[PDB]
Amino acid sequence: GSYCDFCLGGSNMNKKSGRPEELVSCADCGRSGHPTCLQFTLNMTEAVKTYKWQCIECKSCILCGTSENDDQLLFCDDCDRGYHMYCLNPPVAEPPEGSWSCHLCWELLKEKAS
Amino acid sequence: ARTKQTARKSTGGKAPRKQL
Ligand SMILES: [Zn+2]
Ligand SMILES: [Zn+2]
Ligand SMILES: [Zn+2]
Ligand SMILES: [Zn+2]
Repeated sequence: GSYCDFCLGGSNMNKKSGRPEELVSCADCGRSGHPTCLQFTLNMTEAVKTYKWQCIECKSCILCGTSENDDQLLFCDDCDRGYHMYCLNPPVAEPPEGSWSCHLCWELLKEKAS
Repeated sequence: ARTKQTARKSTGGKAPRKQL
């Protein structure tokens, strides 16, 4: 049943907890991982499960879909998106101190109600 | 703000090299 790319358990067993959890298979390379291990959340988990998810490196800056200066390519926290700090609507200069949120996150933030 | 660089990218792990 595959294994996650961080503890290498499976879609029904974590190696770091010993708890059942469905892995996420990258759509760019095909490697599996526990969203929890992926540092994700449930929204991210679901997101990857509903669309073409990428495992960090496979994660290209959707904004310009290049992933050039990836060393800036921020990491989303609700879906699994990736945006170059210098591509964002309000381009980042330095990795936000708190929990950064991609645009999908924001549009989802509003879409939550109304 | 997990950025895609050395200092971070802890979600870029893909099974440790142990299976030869
Ligand atoms: Zn795991
Ligand atoms: Zn991948
Ligand atoms: Zn970009
Ligand atoms: Zn997001």
